[PDB]
Formats: sequence, structure tokens, C-alpha cells
Amino acid sequence: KVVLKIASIAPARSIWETELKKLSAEWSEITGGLVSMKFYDMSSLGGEREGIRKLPLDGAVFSCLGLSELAPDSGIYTLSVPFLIQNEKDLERVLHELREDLDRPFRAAGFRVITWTNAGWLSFYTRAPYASLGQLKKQTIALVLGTCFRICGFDIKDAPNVRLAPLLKAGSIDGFLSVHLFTWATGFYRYISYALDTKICPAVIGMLISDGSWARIPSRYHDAMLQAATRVRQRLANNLETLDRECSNNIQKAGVSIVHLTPQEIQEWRTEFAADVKRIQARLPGMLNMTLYEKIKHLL
Amino acid sequence: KVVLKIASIAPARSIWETELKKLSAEWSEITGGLVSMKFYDMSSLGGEREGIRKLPLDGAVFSCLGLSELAPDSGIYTLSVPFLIQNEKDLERVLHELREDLDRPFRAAGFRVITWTNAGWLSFYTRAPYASLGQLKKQTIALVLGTCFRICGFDIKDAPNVRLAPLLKAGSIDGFLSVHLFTWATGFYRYISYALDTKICPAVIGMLISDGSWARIPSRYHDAMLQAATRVRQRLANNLETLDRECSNNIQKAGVSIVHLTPQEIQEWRTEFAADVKRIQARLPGMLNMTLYEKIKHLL
Amino acid sequence: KVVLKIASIAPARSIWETELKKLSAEWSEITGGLVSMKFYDMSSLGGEREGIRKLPLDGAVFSCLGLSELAPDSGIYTLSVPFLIQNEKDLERVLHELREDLDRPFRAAGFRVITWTNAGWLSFYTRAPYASLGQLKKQTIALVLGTCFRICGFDIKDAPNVRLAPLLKAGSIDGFLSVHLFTWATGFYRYISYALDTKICPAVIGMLISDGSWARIPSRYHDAMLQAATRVRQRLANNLETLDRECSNNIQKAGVSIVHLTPQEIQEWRTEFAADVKRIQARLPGMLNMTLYEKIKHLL
Amino acid sequence: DADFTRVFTEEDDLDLVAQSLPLVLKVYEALHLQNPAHRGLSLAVGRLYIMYANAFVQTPAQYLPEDEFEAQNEAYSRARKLYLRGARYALSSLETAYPGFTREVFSGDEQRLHKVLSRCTRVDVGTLYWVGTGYVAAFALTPLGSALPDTVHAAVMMLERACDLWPSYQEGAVWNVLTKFYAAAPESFGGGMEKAHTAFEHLTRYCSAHDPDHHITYADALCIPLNNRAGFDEALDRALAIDPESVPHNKLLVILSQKRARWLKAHVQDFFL
Amino acid sequence: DADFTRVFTEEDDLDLVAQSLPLVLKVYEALHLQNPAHRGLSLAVGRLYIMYANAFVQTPAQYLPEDEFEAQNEAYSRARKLYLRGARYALSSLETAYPGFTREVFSGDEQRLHKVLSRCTRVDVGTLYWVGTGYVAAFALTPLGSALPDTVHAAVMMLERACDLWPSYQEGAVWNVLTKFYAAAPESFGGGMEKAHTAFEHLTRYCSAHDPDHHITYADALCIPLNNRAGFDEALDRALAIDPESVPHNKLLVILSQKRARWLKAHVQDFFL
Amino acid sequence: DADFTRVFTEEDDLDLVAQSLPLVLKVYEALHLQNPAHRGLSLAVGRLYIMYANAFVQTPAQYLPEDEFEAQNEAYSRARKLYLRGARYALSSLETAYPGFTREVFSGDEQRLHKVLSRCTRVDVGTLYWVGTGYVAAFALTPLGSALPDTVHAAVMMLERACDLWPSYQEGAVWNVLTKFYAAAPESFGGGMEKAHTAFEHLTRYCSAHDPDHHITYADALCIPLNNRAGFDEALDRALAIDPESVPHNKLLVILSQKRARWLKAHVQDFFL
Repeated sequence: KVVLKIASIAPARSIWETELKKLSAEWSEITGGLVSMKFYDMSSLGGEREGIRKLPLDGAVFSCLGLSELAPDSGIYTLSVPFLIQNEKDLERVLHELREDLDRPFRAAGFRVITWTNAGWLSFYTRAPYASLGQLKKQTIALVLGTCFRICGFDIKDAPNVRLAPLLKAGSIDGFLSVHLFTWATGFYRYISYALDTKICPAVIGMLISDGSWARIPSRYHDAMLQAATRVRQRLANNLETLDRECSNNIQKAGVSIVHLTPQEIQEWRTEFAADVKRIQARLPGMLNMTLYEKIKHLL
Repeated sequence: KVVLKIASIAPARSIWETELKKLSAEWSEITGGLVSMKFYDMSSLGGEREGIRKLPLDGAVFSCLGLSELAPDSGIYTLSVPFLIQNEKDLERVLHELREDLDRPFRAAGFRVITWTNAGWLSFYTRAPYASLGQLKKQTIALVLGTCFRICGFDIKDAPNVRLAPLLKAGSIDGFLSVHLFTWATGFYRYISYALDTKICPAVIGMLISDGSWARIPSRYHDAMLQAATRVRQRLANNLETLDRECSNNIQKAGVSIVHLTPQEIQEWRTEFAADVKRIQARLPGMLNMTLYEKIKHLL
Repeated sequence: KVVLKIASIAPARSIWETELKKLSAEWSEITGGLVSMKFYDMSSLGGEREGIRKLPLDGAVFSCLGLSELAPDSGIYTLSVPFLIQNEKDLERVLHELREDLDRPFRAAGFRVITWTNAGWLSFYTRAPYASLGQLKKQTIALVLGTCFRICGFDIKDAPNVRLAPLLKAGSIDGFLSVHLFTWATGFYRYISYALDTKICPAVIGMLISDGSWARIPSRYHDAMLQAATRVRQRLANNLETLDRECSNNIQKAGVSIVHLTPQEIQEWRTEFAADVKRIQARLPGMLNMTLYEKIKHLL
Repeated sequence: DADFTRVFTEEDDLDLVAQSLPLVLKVYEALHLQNPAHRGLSLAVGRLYIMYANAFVQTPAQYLPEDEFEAQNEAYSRARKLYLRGARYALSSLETAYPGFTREVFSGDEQRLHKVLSRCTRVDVGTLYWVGTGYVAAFALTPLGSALPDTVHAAVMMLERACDLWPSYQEGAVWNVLTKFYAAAPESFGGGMEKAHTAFEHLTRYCSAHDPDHHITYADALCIPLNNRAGFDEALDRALAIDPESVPHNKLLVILSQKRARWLKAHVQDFFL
Repeated sequence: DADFTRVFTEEDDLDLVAQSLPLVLKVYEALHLQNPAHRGLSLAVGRLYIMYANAFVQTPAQYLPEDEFEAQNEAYSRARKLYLRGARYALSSLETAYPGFTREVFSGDEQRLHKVLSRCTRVDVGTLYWVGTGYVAAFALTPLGSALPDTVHAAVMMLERACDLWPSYQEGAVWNVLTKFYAAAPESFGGGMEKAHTAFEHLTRYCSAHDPDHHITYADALCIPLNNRAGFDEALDRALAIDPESVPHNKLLVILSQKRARWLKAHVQDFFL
Repeated sequence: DADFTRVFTEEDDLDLVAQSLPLVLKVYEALHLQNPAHRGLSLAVGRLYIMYANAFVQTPAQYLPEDEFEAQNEAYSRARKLYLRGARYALSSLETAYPGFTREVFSGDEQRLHKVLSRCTRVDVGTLYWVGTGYVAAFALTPLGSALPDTVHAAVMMLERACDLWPSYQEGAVWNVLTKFYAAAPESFGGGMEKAHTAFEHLTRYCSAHDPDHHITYADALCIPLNNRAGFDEALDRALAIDPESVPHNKLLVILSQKRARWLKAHVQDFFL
């Protein structure tokens, strides 16, 4: 009987796109075929924001663009504080032990969180190298999330995904901020000599279903169902590691020097980043949950 | 575990034959495969009457021949009063809003009615045309149901399905009473110059299952089950319209003039028919339910 | 969720091997796919005894070698008292009406008996013929179960399945004790001129599942489940008759004289066997259940 | 070639035959379109299409579970279409011999129909059989109201013609088809049980003792509708008694037929009581 | 042969075609390995592999239930591999005419790429189309990150070259493929909606009125992503309006295409709202 | 032809091979019935039947879910029959060279058996292998009690003969088959683990480093029954380590074999503990 429309932000041939089906079929069978998921594309319905007003469609997969669009009270963008969550394991612990705090803001918008996961680890892809974070901050790097980095002292240009190549070839950009799969799969690696391999922070997503539609689901099924969404989260975080190493080696075989930070440097960057954290808190409180912030540092 | 034998009166390649399976598979799956329907042919077991004494076999699909064979208290033949129910929509309303009155007589014979539906709309297929119902009544037309028409002033010969052609070619019949699918599919249209397209009355059927066998079915399933039998009823009444227009156009392409009555004429026939209704009530009360009769006129 | 490991003593292409799957699939579907059976070979895990200490693996199919290995209190070998159970029907009655007494000893070892069945009917395959049981007892016949026959006055050599041929060709054996499928399928019939067709006693097996693992199974399912294991038992006992007649006719077509005992002789052997029964009771009490013994004679 | 048809007809593996045949038809068909006038070819490709619809399209579908009935209906429709195509192929060999044949036989004028059939010889019998058979097979898979009564009548007249020219033809095979037809049609459609039994009697004069089909035909075209389980059961036992290894030719069709008898016996419960 | 390709292209039975073709490819392939230099052969086997992946590998998989998605993924992977193989076959006809072609076109040097394409004539257009098409089909079945952006770009440049030499080619077919590509790629991958519409306009200049494909292409490459149900619905009605019996050539592909339109209409609910 | 066998053996698509082969066997078979005396043909069709039963009949069935076991049993029976047919085909090439061969080898007289095998030369080895192999494959799919112990013994004696004439034959392939046989038979059936290991040692002298089979054979004919998971796991890793693109010949059989290793690894839980 029950069929759910999830507007999906997952890419065409991506592992997310595949994982979302593996879940939909994993659920269907668990409900005995009664309940399932039909995916709709967010570009098609007018973008992440236009998707919001359609909650017609009961459920969504969101990046922090829309995830913090319906819960300004959301901590969220807190997780992408630089060097806060610096590796795949640390991210697991944080989505696991910390679920309820991440969740609650969204029941304040009237949604149940199905599961959390990662779109990728931000990296810098640059024409020149850098001795320190500061020097890197001098470079004009192109990329919501961007306005934050600007604060930390990152010179940033806000540009469409297209104009990147022209702007590089023009010397109007020294590089850009992105994930490995993007810079590989687009061929944009061709225009860049250096890629940071040291993870900065996760880009978190994002699956929500409407409180009402989550009602049509019989009490019985909720548990193993939601344990299926967490199975998924874990599979991805693994596969994503594999895919990122692949994308790195392909970037490297292609002649790009791969930048690696030493623990020395990593602590040096952590500190310079923690100082900016104070600064953001002033220049916007709503984009950081300070108790979520600290509870994460506690956790490791 | 449970398997039901339904003696079926549905024709070889007919939509009924197909619809009865679509239901049997629709039920089976709904019961999770526990309960289903195996169809048996009523010619094979000795006809509609011989099928009765076998209620061994628990269930049946019946025309008013057998349907009024086990419930002489049945209204039934009431629905085929001429011009009473004159179109497909009116028949729906009557099988729907009126279910319980149609049903009850058969729980007095110890059966539950699964669903009602139509074998077709009686029409006249005639060698000559007619200005009025009366003139038509003069013609010797060949066809239980027949003895009633005789009353209304219809000259009727009771003849096997075979001898129709010979009798036409012999001038011993001016035409015959039937449904469009019969007169088309048999080629009998070849022997006739005129076909009435204006519907007279439905030939109703007829699906019953034994009260006992309907017991083996768990309480849980009865509802969506019986809502499946009503889904079927509706599909047919649609498909039957399509099939009848097809059969009409094929009859017409084949050179038969298609007779259409004007609303003027239709009311003229209604009246002449209502007068006969009084007459039947005297010459047999058991073949008309007078409160079912009137309740239908009420309804439209 | 639930998957059971049954160490199986059933032969490679045998009917048992096939029947054990027909049951595993019969159960699976009955549980709706939740519970099933994965079979493991007892040779592979170190024999019938080594399998015992693995009850890791929860369940087993056992001959009286292991069946009486974990319930020395078992009657068991009682069923193979010669001429006690002399035909396939009598064996059914005894596994059926007598279930609880056969069973109980194994709940004293902490197991539930799924079902009982037969590996075959012991026969003698011999180079020379015999006028009486006594004369046969003189012959050196090769074969746990063997030590018992020795008591009755059977000259017995305990030899591996290999050395049979050499020992026959050497005149160090006059014949051997076995089942028809063995003597046919091995070609060992070639070395023998006479095969007893008159059944002596069944070789009983043997399926047990651990009390704990039988817990993971929901109360709901146990019944129709255990009625499936009894369906199996019955199918085999039939098929085994067919297979044995086949094996006999093939043995006979191959030139071996088939020995048949007359009822006269059969009673003569019964008596000589009953006398030995007293003798065993002394030379080991634990290998015969005397109340199970007598309750069987009662039964027929 | 004779030894090529042998690897098919004397085959015991139905999957193998089914996987190999489609291309063989495609070839014979391509050939036929090169040589529209070659009569043995026209007939050969038509015969193949028909035999294939039966064995590898209709038959397998009949063994589908009663809830797969939608899949089963597609298949019936597929097979109906193959029967018609194979029937037009065969008929086009008649049109090659007797130009204007098709237009007469499908006229709807009984005289024109019979005249044109009157000019047919013992040489045409195999062709008449395959065309008649192909249409009748199609008609049996055709939704009520979708047939053309004249087309059916024509097809049946072709078979009756065949019987007239060569009654004993192919160990009685024309009667077999005719028996199924008369038993499944009303006394008002040109069928009946009297006709059906009459055709069956003839069939038993000419049919082989190694052929399972006529037993099966007896069981399910006669015994079922007359509700005779006994006759039904005994006939199938007769059909199943035949050893495929012991038959001279057409092992495949024997094997196919016995597969059906087995099935019919399994389901006797659904045809009787 | 011409009448041999006819029994396939003018066929209405998809199963039949699917069961017969594999051997036909195997033969054409074995032939090609005998004659690596024969250009018409190289292209012919490549074209067959591509058309087969589409119709009998990818297409059927698209009709799988959304829980059969693992089976559906294997199939997509199977089809991706057949597309590549058929594309290398076709490309090897270009390598026969223009030795060093492959090494240039796949250089990753835009100039080398364009130079080598500049030396192509109207005689190469069919070859360019099939290779370009084969790679683009593959790319569409290729896991994100597994493609090589230069390979895609090369393939697309081949199609754009074809358009330049022979815009009207095969009733517009190069535009059809191009339209699907531009609409499914980001303005950053060499695609876009503006390009896509432009290619479609051209397609409608050259395309046949009996061809369902361009309607279907319009429905699902344009109307869906732009969330136009109306356009989507009307286009499919246009596609389904065409009578397969009435088309001059390529009945099979019409039938295939209408099967898809039917399906698309059934599921409109999943693409809109 | 050599380039024709190439499009099959060097193929990576199992479905394609499976859809194309049946007709190829049908042809080779029809040919063989034309030329019963042609020995290379007799052997060629027999070899094909055997290889086909294995890859496309038995193998796929082994991958069926444990409740599909009825379907799996039919398939095993199908494959058993194809193995026997292919074995009689190959044996009939021996009967052509040595009239009276069959009657001797199947006599049941050990001397007659060995005499007749004694007259065999290095020229017969491939034939001995295929026949021996075909029967042993059949026996493994044969219901207990349905075999004939002499037939098996004969088949095994043929393989042992082959080893004697040409130990290194086909990179050791006779030992491979022998190893599976000895390990699966009782010390009372002419088998054993000692024999099995001995045959395997020989196999490893002659076998290729690019062949996955011998690793797989080691895993599941030796390691399982001896309950060695380690050996089982390491061997399969070895089998899966081989690159199919890097092998000189028989890509298809490598791909087939790796499909099996993957499966074996997935199910290790069912063979151990």
C-alpha cells in the first residue's frame, strides 16, 4: 500500500544513488512489500530549496544547504568546522553516539531523521603549494559553506561549477575547494598542480522523512527499518574511502603532486582553526551549535 | 491450504473468463497464497441446474437461470424488466447502493454473494425494421427469460442456438433476441438486416460461494477480498462497453443498419413496458420483487 | 534470521540427501524463509563421534553409532533385534505409536528428535547357501552392531569396507552383512553367489536438533514443521522399498540366487533369535530397552 | 537436409531444441523472401513457425502457475501471432500454385470457397493441413469476438478437404486436429461431439501405436468435457506406456507429449469433480 | 545480405530476434578477425554489438522491478561492456583508413584530436556515429568516477564532427544521440539544456514522421528534467499514435520504442510531482 | 576453424556464449551423422556436448538457491544426459579406429578391458580423456544405485591410460579430472585421499600458472573434505589473483572458473565448521 516519495540529491551513477535503492529494496522486503521508496531528482523539482516547500513529496535527502534551511536551530554546519572531524572513524563515532542531538532540531521542524552520511571530504586543489595554512589562505580559491571559510581568512571567490576552468586558465583563481570525486570525474585535475590529501572536514547529508508519512509505517517495522538505514551509512563510509583512494591515485598518476600534512602541521592548523571558531560564533551564532561543538571535542 | 471449486458459466476466451482469474490471483496473493480459485465448466458437469446439486464444489457463477433456481424468493429477474436499467452507469448504482436486498435472498439459500455483473445487453436482431415497439412485438423473434417477453406481447419461438440460421433462411423467424458479442462472434449477423443499439436491460450474473467454504477463509481477509470482487465488477462493465461498441461497428461495417431509438421513442417504450409489469405480477409474482422493483425506480 | 547446521550422515547421491533438502526447503517456506538447514558431512568433521562434541553445530543426523553414543540409556539398538521389526509397515507403526519412548532418552541428553527413519534392511550376502540359521551362523561373515551378532552365535570378522573383496577372493570370508544398495552400488555382488531377500531388521536413524537451537524457532512453527519431518520419514520408507526391489532385481539379473525364507523358516529363526535376546540382556543390559522391547512385541 | 532435421526431431532435450531453432526459422524465412515462388520453401517455413509456436511458445505457457496468467496471456498472444504467420507462409505456396486462391478461399462466398478447394489435388494436402491447422491453432488462442467466423470456417473447410483427398495422411494427423476443433466448438459454430467422435474414430484407423498424441487428444478433448475421469486416466496411461527409445521417428514430439500427459495426470483434480 | 537483415529489422517478435542474434554476432565477429582490414565488416559487427546491447541487454533490464536492482546492475554492466566492444570494432575501421587515428583521437590533446577528425570525410560519418554512440551509451552505464573525461569528450567530438559532414544523416540520428547526451550532462561536462534543445531542433528538421523515437527522446530527455508532464504525455501519445504495420522500414525498432513509451506512460507518476 | 573457436574461448560474456552454442552443437552433430567415420568430428561434437553440460547446464544450476533444488535436480539430470551423449560421441571415434573397442572396454572383464586399452597410442589420448571425463562427470550427477560400477571403472581406466601415454597432456588436464574423482570416491570404489593427492602433485608439475582451475580443484576437492579453511581460502585467493586479460588463451574458462571461486568464498561458512 504505502509508497514514499524521496526527493534525492544523489548523483547519477553515484554510490549514494545505488545505496538508496539497496535500502529501498531492503526495506520493501522487510515490510513484505507494503512500503517502499520512489526517488525524485532535486534539480528537476527546482533545487534543494524548492524541494523544501514540497514537504506531495514526503521525505528528502539533503545537504546542509537544505538541512539547515528548515532547522536554522540546527547544529549541522557544526560538523564541518575544519579539523573538527578529521577521519572516517571519528565521523562514525559522532553520528552514532551523538544521534539524538543531531536529530532533535529536525523534530522541531517536524521530521524524523532516517540516517546521516557523508558526501565527501573537502580538499584544496591548487596551482601553487603552501608552507602554512596562512599562505594557503592568501590564495584565491573558488567554491553557504563558503561564507564561513571567508571568515577564517580564506580568500574565496563564489563561482559556478562551469567557470572554474576558464578562471584557472585566466589566472583569476589559484585553485578551488572540492571533493576528490569531483576533481577527478570532471577532468578539472588537468588544470591544477596540487591536491591536499589530508582530510579537513566532512560534507554531511541529510536523509529526512516527514513525521506524518513515517506514520503510515506500522510500529512493528520501524526498528529493523532504521537499522537498515544505519547499515547503509556504514557501507558508504567504507566504499567512500576506497573510492577516494582510487580518485587520489588517478589524480596522482595524472601528474598532480599530492600534498600530505604531518601531525606537526595538522596540530598547527587545528589551533589556527579553533581561533576562527570564536570569530564565527560572533559573526553568526546560528551556524554553530556550541554545545554540540564541545560535546564532539569531548568525544575525542 | 484452502482451494475453492467454482463451477463457472464464463465463455472460453471471454473477458469474464479472464477476469475470474485476475480475481483468483488477486485473492491468492492477498491471502499470501493460502486461498485460491479453481474453475470448472458448467456445460461439463451437466449444466446450470446439475451444478446446483453439487453445492464437492463450493461456489458458482450463475446466470438468472440457476441464480433463481436456488432462490425462487429472489428478486433477480426483476433487474431485466425492460428499460428498467437502461445504461451501464445505472446498473452500477443498482448493484452498489442496492447490494443487501439483492443479496439477502441468497443467504436464505445459504450462500454469500461475492459479486454481481453483466453478461450483456439484450438487443433485437431483425430482418425487417419497426416503427413502434408494438410492430416489433408482431415479429416472430427467437430466444426462462423468454416466457416473460411472451407476456408483454412479444411473439416468441423457443429454439436451440443452432436452428437460428436455418429458421431465418426458412422465413420461420424474422429475427432473434441476443447480445452483440453473440451475434457478431457467431457470424449470425450475416442473416439479419437490423440491430437495435439502444439498450433494453442487463443480463445479470451471478457469483456465489457456499457459506461453509467461505468459513475456511480467515476473518482477516474477507474485506479486501470482497473489495477485489467489486473491483472486478467495475472493470468488466467498462470493458464490456468497449467490446460492445466494437461489436456494433463490426456489425455495421458488415452492412447491418443499426437501429437507434430517440428519447421520445424510449419513453414511449418505457410506458408500454411498465403496463406489462402489472400483467406479469399477476401471471407470476415470484419472478418479480415488487419492493426491489420500486426501490430501483426510486433510485433513478 | 535463523540458520541451522546439521552434520549429516547421508550419502552423496542418496535419497536421504535429497529428502533432507526437500525438508529444509519445506521448512524454510513454512517459516517464511526465516529458518533453514545447512548440511555438513560427518566424514569431513571427523566421523560420527567427533560430530558429537560439536553439539557450533546445532543438530545432527545419526545412526545408532552416535545415537547411542549420547544416550547409553537409549533403547535404540533394541529396534535392530533380529526379526523383531520384519517389514516396512511394522516399522512405521513402531516409529509412530511409540515415538515418546524412543524420544525421551534424548531429552535426557538435551535434544529434541525431529524424526526417525531407516538406512536399510540388513541382509546376508554369501558365497554358499544354508539350510538353517545355525548353518549360516557357522559361516564367517564380515561387518558396534557386529559385537551383538557375535553373541547370537554369528561368526563375525570385523573388517574395513575395502578389504571385503580381497578377503572374499582369499576365502577368508564366506560373505558379509550389509544392505542391498551397498552390495549393488559397490559391485560387491560380483563376489557373492547368494543374497537374502527376507528382511531381518532395520538400521535406524537418527535426526536430532539441539534443545537450545530448537528455541530460536518460534512456538508457532514447531507443529507443521515437525509434521514435515514425519512426511519425509514416510516418503523414504516408500522410496526405499522401490529402490530395494530394484537393487534386488539387478543383483538377480546379475546371476545371484536370491534367498527367500518361508513363513515356516521365518518362525524358526524368530525363536532362535528370541533365545539369544535373553543372552544379550546378560552380556549387556545397556544395549537393549527391555520395556521398549516388550512394548513392541505387544504392538504386533 | 534429412540428417539435419534428424538432430531436431530425434532430440530428447527440449531446451536445446528451443535455443537452436529461432535462427533456423530466421534463415528459412530469409530464404523464402528470396524465393517467394518456391513452394516447398514457403510451406517449410510456415510449418516450422507453427510447430515452434506450439512446442516452444504455447506449451511452455500452459505450464505457468495460475497467477502468472498475465505472462501466460502475453505468451498466448505471442503464439497466436506465430501461428498466423506460419499459416500465411504455407498458404502462399497454395497462392503460388493457384493464383487467386487466397481471394477465393477468404471470399466469404461458400461456392467460391468450395470451387477453389475443388481444384486442389493430393499434392496440396500437406499444405492444406498446415494452413488449416495454423489458423485453427490461432483461433483457439484468440479473444472471443476477435476472430472472423469466415476465416475459421475457411480453415476448417481446408482440413475437411485434405481428409477427402488423402484420409490416411500422415498417420491420421488431419483428424487429430479436426477432433480437437469439433469438440471445442458449439453445434452452432460448425462443431459438436458427434462430429468430434467421428473424426476420432477415423484417427484411430490411421494412427500409429507408438504415437502418444491420440491418447492424449482422447483424454482432454473428449473425456474431460464429458467428465469421464476413467477414460481420462486410462488414456494417459496408454500415452505414458510408450517408450521414446523404442519409437522409429519423432522422439522429440513423443517426449513433448508425455511431458503433457504427466502434467495432465498431476492435475486430474482440476478437470474432474 | 539485404533480405537477411530484413527478417530481423522488420520483425515484430522481440524474443525471436533475441534468441537468434547472438550467433549472428559471433559469426560476424569471427569473420572480422579473419579480415581485420575489411572496413565494412569492422563497422558491421560493431554496429551489431551496440544495437544488441541496447535492445536485448540494457532495455530489458530497465523493465526490472526496483528490488531486482542487483540483477539490473549486472545487466547494466554487461551492456556497458558490449557497447565498448562494439565501439572498438567500429573504430578499428577508422584505424584501417587512417592509421594512427586511435592514438590521436584519444591523445587528450585537443589539437591532435581535432586535426585527425578534420581529415575525416562524408564516407566516415556512419563510422563516427557508431563509435561516438557506442562510447556515449557506455558512459551512461558507467559508475561515476570510472569514466575517463577525455574519452567521453573524444566520443562527443566524433558525433559533432559527423553532424558537420552530414547533418541530415540517417534521418537525423546523430542529433538524437547528441540530444540525450547534452541534456544528461552538466554545463561543466560539455552538456546543457540549451545545447540539448538546439540538437533537438535539428533532429526535428531531418527526422521521419513514422519514427517514434524522437517523440520519446523529447518526453524523457527534455520533459522529465524540466518537469513538464504535459509535454511528456503529449509526446508519448504521438509516439504511440504511429502504426507499425504502416511504417516502411524498421518495424522492430518501432515496436521496441512503443514498448518503452507504454512503460513510460504507466510510470508517469514516478517521473513527475 | 581456428578463428571461429576463438570468438568463443576468448569471450568474456557467458550469456552470449550460452545463447549461441546450442545451434553450433546441432550442426556439428548433424555433420557427424553424415560422417560417422570421421574421427575428428566424432570427438569434436562429443567434446562440445561435455563442455556445454558443464558450463551452461550443471554450473548455472549449482548457483541455484537451496529451495530451487527441484529445478536444480532437473538440471543435474539434464547435464548428466548431455555428458553421456558427448561421451558416446567421443567413444565412437575410438570405435572407428579400433572396431570392437566398445564391446571390450565395457565387457566387465578386466583383462579384455586392459588389452584393448593396451593397443591405444598417443594419438588417442585426447579421445580417452574426453570419454573418461564425460562418464565421470555423468557419474557425479547420477543417483546412488543408478550407476554401473563397471562403467565407472572403465572410464577411470581410460583416464589412467591417458596419463600413461601422455602424462603432461593439455597442461595436466587429465590429472585434474582424476584428482576430483579419487577424492570423491571411497577407498573401496577405487578412490582415496592418497591417490587424490598423488594425482594433484602431478597436476602441479604440468599445469599453467595462468590457470585458476587447479587452485579451485585444490580448494574444494581437497581442502573442504579435509576441513582446511586456510588452504581453502589461500587457494581461492590464488585463483582470483590471475588477470583474465593477461592470459594467452581460454579467457572464457578463466572467467567461468573465477565466477566459481568468488561463489565458493562467499559460502565458505557452509563448507567449514
